Amino acid sequence: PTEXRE
Amino acid sequence: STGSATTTPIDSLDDAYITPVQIGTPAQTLNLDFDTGSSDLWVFSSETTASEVXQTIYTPSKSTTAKLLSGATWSISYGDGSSSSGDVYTDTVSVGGLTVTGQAVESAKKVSSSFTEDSTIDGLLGLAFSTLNTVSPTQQKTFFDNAKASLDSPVFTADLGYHAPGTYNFGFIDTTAYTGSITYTAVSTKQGFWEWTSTGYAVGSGTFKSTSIDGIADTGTTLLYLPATVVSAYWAQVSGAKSSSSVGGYVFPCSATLPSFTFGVGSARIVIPGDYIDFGPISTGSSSCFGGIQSSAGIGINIFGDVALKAAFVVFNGATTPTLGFASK
Repeated sequence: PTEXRE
Repeated sequence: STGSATTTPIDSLDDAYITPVQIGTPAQTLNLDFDTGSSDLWVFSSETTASEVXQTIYTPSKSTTAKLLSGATWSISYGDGSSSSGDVYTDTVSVGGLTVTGQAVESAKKVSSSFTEDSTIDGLLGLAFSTLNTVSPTQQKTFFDNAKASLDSPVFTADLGYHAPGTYNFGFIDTTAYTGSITYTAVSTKQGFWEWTSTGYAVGSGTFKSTSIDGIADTGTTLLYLPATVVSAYWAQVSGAKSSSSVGGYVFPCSATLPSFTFGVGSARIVIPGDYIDFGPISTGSSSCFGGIQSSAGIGINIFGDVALKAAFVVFNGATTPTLGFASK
């Protein structure tokens, strides 16, 4: 899975 | 003007979606991940360290319209710990027949290991507000911001498929792509995101609880991340489900028939079918499956990712006061 900004 | 482009899942699990983008003259076609949770258009390139390239690359020296933006650099990191950095060109960019001149195209000098390892993603196209862009000294505008002057209306829509192709449209609302009516809700841009407040939730055929849930609409995140007490209420209705410390979230038997999950948009309701909440097996052939709804406690903000957005037709209204619309489909 991805978690697109930090 | 308008544009219309097809978006495709990268794999059998709907981990992410890719959309073709034409860059330069003559056009170079790359497959990019459209991300409403960030604001940079960056690509694999002829400049990227060769050992970190496995992807289609952009070559600026082969484009008659490319211009170097002198002195400009960029550097970004995402919620999963991935990152990239490099220098900046302006060039002609087209999406689905809609052409923008003078778009900032961020060319990667280096990418992190998760980008190298994923053959299907050639870069990202950010669609959050331009205040989140990472170019220095002067931030650059998104593709959507640069298109608004020519568009028939300052809007784009996301219609993501469940294990199926879907569509991104720019400049118009396709009234044949949804059922019922669109309900709009207020957006806060204080943190640079498409940030909004859901009016509450229900599990399966149970009662709707009115409780404010502050979160972001993020096409670049796979799962739905919600408060710990809300997530516990959902998995209490799945008899084999347990939290697994070693796997890193709720797991359950693949043979379960899962309840739906409903979220509020003003007075309206969006229903996520139970099958969408089965993300898939922990490994091929396993008896155990990973859940598509997980706690947001480790992030610090709630995230309406692809598990939620693929259940709706979603309108990103970029008028001077922005709003977000949802319809059933």
